[PDB]
Amino acid sequence: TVNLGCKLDLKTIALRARNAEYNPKRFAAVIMRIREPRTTALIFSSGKMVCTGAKSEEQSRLAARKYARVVQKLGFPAKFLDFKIQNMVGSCDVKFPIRLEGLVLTHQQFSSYEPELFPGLIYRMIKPRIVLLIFVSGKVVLTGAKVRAEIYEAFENIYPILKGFRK
DNA sequence: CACGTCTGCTCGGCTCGAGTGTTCGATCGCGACTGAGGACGAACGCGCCCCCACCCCCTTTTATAGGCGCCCTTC
Repeated sequence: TVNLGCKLDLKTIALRARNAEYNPKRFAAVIMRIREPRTTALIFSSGKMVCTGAKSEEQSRLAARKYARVVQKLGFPAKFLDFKIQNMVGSCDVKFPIRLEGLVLTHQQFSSYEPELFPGLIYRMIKPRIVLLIFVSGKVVLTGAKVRAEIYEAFENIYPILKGFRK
């Protein structure tokens, strides 16, 4: 997220902008999307904006600055204030099938495998407090992170266990 | 002025109305044994409306995947 520091007129924005859309009857924020690092932003009337989609923190800082740029170019007193990363998402694969019934058995306290509902196992780490999604093919997705190290650490913890249930 | 007669006032007798109290239909309240031989559950219960306080839901991005609805195509 980032705060622009001033109030704006989203309808004018919607009118001016070329890569945006606005619908008060649907949602309050105006939606913008740029090809740079290919991203999307949520701009509030309050002066707050949210930026998602970047594949690195520098490019997200880059994209947000680019958004602040087009807002300036509209004639508005944009300010790059209070920039902060709120979440990071990662994934990887291990290339082998795995034992999930066992994993949920041996980690009952954390796991919440629901094969009926969502196909993969939901694992809630409490180290760098991270949420993982593990699938039978071996693919793994991670979220809840604030820095890359938490992903490597959370994965560094889970990888031996997973190899240990290899089929 | 004196005596007799007519008219008006007072004492007494009578009528009427209010007051006090009896009779009688009507309503209401209370009581009615012994013991067999057990047999196990049934559920809620002015409601609605206003105020208000707090927490949920809508959107977007992405890899990941079993599930599934729509529709095009073929039999």
